[PDB]
Amino acid sequence: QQPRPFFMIFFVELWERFGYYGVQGVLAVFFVKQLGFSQEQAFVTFGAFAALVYGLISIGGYVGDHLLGTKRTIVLGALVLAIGYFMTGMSLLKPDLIFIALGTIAVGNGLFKANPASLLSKCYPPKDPRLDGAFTLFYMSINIGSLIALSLAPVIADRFGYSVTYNLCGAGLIIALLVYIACRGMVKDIGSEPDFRPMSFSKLLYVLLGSVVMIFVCAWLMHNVEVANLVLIVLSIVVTIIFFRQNKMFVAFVLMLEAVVFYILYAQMPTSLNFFAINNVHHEILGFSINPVSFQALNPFWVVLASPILAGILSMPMKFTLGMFMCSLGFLTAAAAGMWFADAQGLTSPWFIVLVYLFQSLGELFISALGLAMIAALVMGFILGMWFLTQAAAFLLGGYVATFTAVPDNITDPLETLPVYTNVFGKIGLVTLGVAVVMLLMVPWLKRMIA
Amino acid sequence: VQLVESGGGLVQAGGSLRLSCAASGPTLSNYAVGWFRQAPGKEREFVAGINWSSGLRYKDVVKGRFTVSRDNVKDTVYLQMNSLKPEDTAVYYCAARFGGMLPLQPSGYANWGQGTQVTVSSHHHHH
Ligand SMILES: CCCCCCCCCCCCO[C@@H]1O[C@H](CO)[C@@H](O[C@H]2O[C@H](CO)[C@@H](O)[C@H](O)[C@H]2O)[C@H](O)[C@H]1O
Ligand SMILES: CCCCCCCCCCCC
Ligand SMILES: CCCCCCCCCC
Ligand SMILES: CCCCCCCC
Ligand SMILES: CCCCCC
Repeated sequence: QQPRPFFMIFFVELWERFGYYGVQGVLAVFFVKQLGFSQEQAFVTFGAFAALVYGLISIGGYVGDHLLGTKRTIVLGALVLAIGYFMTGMSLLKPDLIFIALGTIAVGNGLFKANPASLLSKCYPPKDPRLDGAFTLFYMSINIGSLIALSLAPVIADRFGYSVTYNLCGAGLIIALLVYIACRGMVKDIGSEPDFRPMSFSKLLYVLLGSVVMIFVCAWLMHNVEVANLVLIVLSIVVTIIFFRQNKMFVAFVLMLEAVVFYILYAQMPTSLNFFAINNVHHEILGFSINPVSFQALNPFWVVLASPILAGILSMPMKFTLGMFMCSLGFLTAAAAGMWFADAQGLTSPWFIVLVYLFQSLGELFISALGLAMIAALVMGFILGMWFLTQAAAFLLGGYVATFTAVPDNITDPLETLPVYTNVFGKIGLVTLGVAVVMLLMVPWLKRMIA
Repeated sequence: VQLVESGGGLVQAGGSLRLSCAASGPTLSNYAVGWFRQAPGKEREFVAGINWSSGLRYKDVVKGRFTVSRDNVKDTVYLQMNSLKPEDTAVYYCAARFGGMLPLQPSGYANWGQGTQVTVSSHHHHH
């Protein structure tokens, strides 16, 4: 149905995302159980990790477009990522390695992430109708890999240990690399301009030096979240100051602030909603016992099923408003499940968490899939920098917010943890409802400004 | 996923017994392990447990007599039962739930041992 290189990119993307979500799915639990972090420390350290993973994506589009070439930067990103996964597996022998290894994943992700999508765009003549479908299948690829990883990685970590899990993350990257190298012939005429001139060793060295520097800076920020906080505050206030000095941009600003709220909520899946499933939900659904950490897999599950349907099925600000209302309902549903529909021992039906994640995934499908594509219709390099900066800030804020659900290690009664989750999730749902309403009110004015 | 209990038996009032729970493939370290008991003609009731991070929970009538502990090297959970009484006679089960919570009812636990008979006789020596 699609060009042959589409299937190469599909499977490279699938396996790379498998590696990443294999780590993401178990990391907060790894912080608590293996490194002995409190839930509070684990949640804020995960927040810093997620911020760097997301904020560094800005580098890889630039590196691929202008320094080394899209295909070369796919190869380099894949290698740095696999190195990071094996380093994480090695952190169990050498615990002092952990932050450097996670920073290597962050920098590796930064180099890799923007580039497969870029390549896929060049597989089609410029106004090809199949583009829309191909990109929906690309997103589905991301979420099939994520689905497999969030499903299987906690089970693997429970049965064989973290070293095995992280090494398999690395192996998934190695097999992304093998599938790319085996398929190189499919993309001989596909690439950015640097792909077709000889590689500049000068720029390659600049990219490796900066990468290593960034790996160390990431390790540091993640070990010392209290200064990452101030770094991002001063960076945010400064880039806001310089954005205000320099009106289709004002619409980009309000849409960015709304995206920040969305990412604060998205950040809860591996942290507060994860420990909510652990502590206050039954770990049995349709008669099968499951690892509760696997409940995170419900997000890609619903994306995998819902992206075709919603592809079959106002315009920008109204899609954003709807997504914000969906997210609001996910958290109000979590709160409602805890307040009214819990067992006498404090446990709630897993169908409520299935519904929380359906709502949250629909919110994702309206906002982040459809965000920077026509944030790109309103606009430049500066706003990409500001976008990634603010969303990294959003992930830090999300870790901090998750800490309000943190449970001490000595608590064992679900009736003690249930009101904490319920208070926080209900308050999140109410604030997101207020935000969704203000978004709705501004939808007409926002939609006027786009003309 | 399957727990093996060991260490039951018959003991006189005031004596002691130790139960142990071990798991096959999954490392027990990630699990709250609760000990339940069923006396003749009554329901399983929570007795005592340790969550995945050394937090403890006890039924009121076993406090000061029972101690739950964990040897994370041997991947085993222990119930040390001192000052035993006739009304402690029951089948004892260990059950395992992922995470930090020790819910009070059997339905909170997915994995169950097969059960060990503990019997405490009113026997005392002749004066
Ligand atoms: C909502 C998303 C669900 C994710 C789907 C899970 C994928 C299937 C797991 C691989 C095959 C099953 O393999 C195994 O079987 C038993 C019963 O099925 C499950 O259950 C067992 O393992 C997990 C962790 O290891 C424990 O939380 C669980 O309480 C225990 O009973 C696990 O899920 C899996 O360890
Ligand atoms: C395609 C040619 C391969 C180029 C690999 C060169 C790597 C240089 C190592 C520099 C060490 C910092
Ligand atoms: C004493 C423990 C120090 C661990 C440092 C690990 C670095 C390994 C580089 C691959
Ligand atoms: C297509 C080959 C890319 C080479 C990049 C490797 C640098 C270590
Ligand atoms: C942009 C909001 C920052 C809030 C910090 C408490």
